[PDB]
Amino acid sequence: EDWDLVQTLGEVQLAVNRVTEEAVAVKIVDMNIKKEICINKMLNHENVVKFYGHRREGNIQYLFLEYCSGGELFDRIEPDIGMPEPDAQRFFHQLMAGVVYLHGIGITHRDIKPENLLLDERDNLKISDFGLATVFRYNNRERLLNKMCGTLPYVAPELLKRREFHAEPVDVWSCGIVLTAMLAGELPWDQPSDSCQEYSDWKEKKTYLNPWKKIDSAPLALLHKILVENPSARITIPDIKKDRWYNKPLK
Ligand SMILES: NC[C@H]1CN(c2ncnc3nc[nH]c23)CCO1
Repeated sequence: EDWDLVQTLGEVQLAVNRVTEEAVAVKIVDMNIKKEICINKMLNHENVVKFYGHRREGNIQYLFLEYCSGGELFDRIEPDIGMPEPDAQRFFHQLMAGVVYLHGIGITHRDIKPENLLLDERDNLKISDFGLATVFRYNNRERLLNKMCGTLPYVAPELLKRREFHAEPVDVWSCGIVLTAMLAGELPWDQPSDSCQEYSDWKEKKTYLNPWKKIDSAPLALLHKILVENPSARITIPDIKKDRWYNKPLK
C-alpha cells in the first residue's frame, strides 16, 4: 500500500511508490487471472513486460508490472503511412527477440498486435498482456491448440479453418501483420478468410494493391514468406533471422 495510483493507463493504472518514487503499472481486475499470474512468473526477458509481484486484497487482485513510458507501438504508426523503415526493422528485431524467448520457454502470447507491444523510455519494445497466453510445450512435448483466441485482422488462417493447430506459426503470422502495419500504416484485411476479398487478392499475388504497393520489395519479400496460408510452409523464426531485409543495414 506504498503505491499511489496516479493515473489510468488503459484496468491498468500508473502507480508511483511514495518512498522510492519508482513508477510501475498496476493491473486491477475484480473477479484466467490465475493463469496470467502463473505465466508471468516464468517470464524474464528484456523485450517482455517485467512482472514484479502480485498482491490480493479481498476479491481484488493486483498485478505489478513494468511501466513503459513510451506507450504502445500502435501510437507510433501513422495512418496510411506507417513509420520509417529503419524504425520498423528495429521494432521487428526486438519483437522477434521477445517471441523467440517466449516460444523457447514453451509459451505463446496468442494476441500479438501493436496495442500489446509497449515502449519504454529508450523506445525498447515490450510484449504486454499474457491474459490469453498459454503453454504449448511442456516437458519437451508440444501441445496443439484448439481454442480460438486473438484479434481477427492478426490471426492466422488455420485458426479459423482447423480443429487444432500449432502455436508457433500463428504467432509468426501475427508478427507479419504487425510488420505490414508498421510499413504501410494499414491492416491488409479484416480477417484471413476466402470470403474476404482482400485476403483472396493477396493469395492471388495482387501486390499492386494497398497496402502492398506502399511496401518496398525487400520487406515485401519477407512478408510473402510469413503470410503463407499453409502453416507448414510458413517461414519459421530461425529462417526469418536469415531474411535479406531482416539483415539489411538501415539508417
Ligand atoms: N495496451 C496496454 C494497456 C496497458 N498500458 C500500459 N502502459 C504502460 N505500461 C504498461 N505496463 C503494462 N501495461 C501498460 C497502457 C495501454 O493499455
